[PDB]
Parts: sequence; C-alpha cells; structure tokens
Amino acid sequence: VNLKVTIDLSNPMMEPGDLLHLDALLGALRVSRARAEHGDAINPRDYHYDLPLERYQAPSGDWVFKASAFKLK
RNA sequence: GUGAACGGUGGAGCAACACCUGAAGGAAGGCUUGAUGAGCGUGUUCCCCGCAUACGCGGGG
Repeated sequence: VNLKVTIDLSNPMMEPGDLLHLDALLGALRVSRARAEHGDAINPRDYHYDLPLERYQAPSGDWVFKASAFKLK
C-alpha cells in the first residue's frame, strides 16, 4: 500500500546507537503476538519474518524487508 | 525476536558560635451646673376658609 508510519511517544526514547529499523520493531511485535497465541516455548526466528511488509530481493540472495530505519525529528 | 535482552547513584556528614533596642522627653494650658420653663389685663356678635349645598356643622384673628 506503500505507506508511512509516524510514532509519537510520552517519555523520551533510549537513543539507538545503530539504526532502529521498522522491520525489527514489527518482527519483535510479531514475536510477542506469537508468544500470545502459541505460548512462550517457541523459536522466535520462525515468525519475525512473517510480517505485513514486502521483501526486496538483492541479485544474489540476501533479501531485506521494504521497511526503513526510523528517522528522529 | 525494538544493536535488543540485563544493570540502585550509592553510602556518611550539626549552620553553628557570641551579641542589652537603647539613651532623653510634664497632657497640658484656660472653663460659675446655672439656669430656663411655675403666679400676674381684656366681658359679646365682627371678618374669611372648607364640608355641604344652605337645615347647619367644623375653623383663622
């Protein structure tokens, strides 16, 4: 749907030393949702790639999600 | 599976010691509780105001 997400927050955020990717956050939330359904005894790595994001494919393997790292205003 | 996940700013420490709000300074100069209101003259039909509506009532000097 080619969309943009803005997040505003109450307390100031712990500033990320490296890039805070949107796909990382959505994968962690999908892992938390998978812990909600199938309990805590899961592999997190089977579900954080099941995301509502498209995947860009590099020419030699090595796909990435179509999300971007968060920009701070 | 948020370069994530985990992580106590902590422990102790006297605002305290001494210090006169005090010296001087007139509530006075003048002022009847004494009265005031307590008793002492006119001798008979004359104007004017209202209610009436004139049969009379009240009333000014």
